Amino acid sequence: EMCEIPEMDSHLVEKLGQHLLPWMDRLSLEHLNPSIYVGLRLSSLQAGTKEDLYLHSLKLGYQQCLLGSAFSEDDGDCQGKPSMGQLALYLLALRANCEFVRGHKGDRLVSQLKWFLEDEKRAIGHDHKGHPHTSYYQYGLGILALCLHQKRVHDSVVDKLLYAVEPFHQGHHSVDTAAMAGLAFTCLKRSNFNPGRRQRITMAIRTVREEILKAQTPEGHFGNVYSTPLALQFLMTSPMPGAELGTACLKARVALLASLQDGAFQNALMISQLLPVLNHKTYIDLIFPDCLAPRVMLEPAAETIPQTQEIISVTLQVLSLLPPYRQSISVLAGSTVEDVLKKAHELGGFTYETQASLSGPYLTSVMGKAAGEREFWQLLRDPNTPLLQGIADYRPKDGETIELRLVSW
Ligand code: B12
Repeated sequence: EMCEIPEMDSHLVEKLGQHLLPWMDRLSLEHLNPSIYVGLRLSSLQAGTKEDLYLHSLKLGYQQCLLGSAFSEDDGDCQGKPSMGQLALYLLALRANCEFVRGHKGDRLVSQLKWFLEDEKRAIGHDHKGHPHTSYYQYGLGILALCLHQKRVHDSVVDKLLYAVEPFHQGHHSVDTAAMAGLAFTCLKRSNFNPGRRQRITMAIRTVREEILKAQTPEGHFGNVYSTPLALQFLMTSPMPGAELGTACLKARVALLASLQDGAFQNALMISQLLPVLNHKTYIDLIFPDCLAPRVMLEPAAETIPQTQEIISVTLQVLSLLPPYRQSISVLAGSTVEDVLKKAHELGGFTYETQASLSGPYLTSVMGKAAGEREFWQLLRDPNTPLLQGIADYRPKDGETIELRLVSW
């Protein structure tokens, strides 16, 4: 149809699936990723028996931790617990296996996620002035999740998502939050969930595609390379032709195909967001999913690029702190930013804290300064160009400088 990408080189898709393959074995609570599972099921690729065991661990961990305690066993956080944002994605994972939340534990989880959105609605406080504690992205994903499990939220919850769509938004992220918000609305619209806002919701969806389609860079991308998959995902639901989508969507293909054969898609989460798209599938396909639709097996990557020894110098610097820190760390070539961070800690006076996430290690504290409220520890490559990847996916080159900067958004 109108916003459609033709199929790609069968082995390029297979290449991406092979990146996911080593994750199907890290069933650790701090490595289980519902987005990966959803990724596979909606792709043209299929792991194998590993899948079912992965889903089982998801069901185990996510329920064992989010439900199962009365007066608490006198501990701080004895699992860490999945975030409510993470719970939302787990719900899509269930859908990926053609399942609805079953039993009391189902009722409990649904109830929990409805509460999260309710707190995030208080956090905003009416239709002006105030941010969610998480982000409008998880807010949109919360609404979408429950909508896929045939659970409705009150109009006052949808209201806040409706409002964020109009203005707001600066810097690449906008395009993802728009796409997510956009998808949520599609869902609601396709089942008439908030009738009192039916006409209102349709307008918003129309608002979203303008915002997104407007943000198409001359390369062909939507916002950036990593905002493109989720953008396309949303745009593959909009049924209004003319011409607009046709060429713009087909342009994105070129921009994507280029980046793809460049190795831009290293991150497991990002592969799992593109794979459905690559298979003409969206998260909206999780309303009526096809569990019998066949997918080709994935052989183990088996061979692993051995690379080559070449010791390189990378300058790590932290301004935005007490005495500014800067030290030329020496690592093996192909090392990740996290390796540079790691060597610095053991080398001298440097520390850092991370958190796990569906996206990988998230940098939270540097040199003993934990990021506050609407601030975060930005990653940058000198001069002043923010990184498109995290500490665990960016592999700096010789003589490069990395800045860890505490900005506020
Ligand atoms: C929310 C968000 C943020 C927020 C998070 C704070 C908040 N609001 O609570 C802010 C604005 C701070 C942010 C910053 C960054 N982000 Co961000 N972010 C997102 C967004 C919109 C949604 C993620 C989300 O909420 N997921 C839902 C829940 C279920 O997932 P989760 O794993 O539990 O969510 C946590 C992590 O995703 C983490 N997080 C957010 N961004 C990133 C990026 C990386 C690399 C990692 C490891 C973690 C991480 O924030 C969430 C917890 O609050 C996505 C869009 C997308 N398409 O995924 C981009 C996205 C994940 N971010 C991205 C990037 C590049 C970054 C930064 C590295 C930017 C930078 N140059 O410094 C930083 C991370 C800083 C760090 N210390 O590592 C990319 C990752 C691309 C890739 N190939 O890995 C994405 C896809 C956006 C994009 N299109 O470029 N981000």
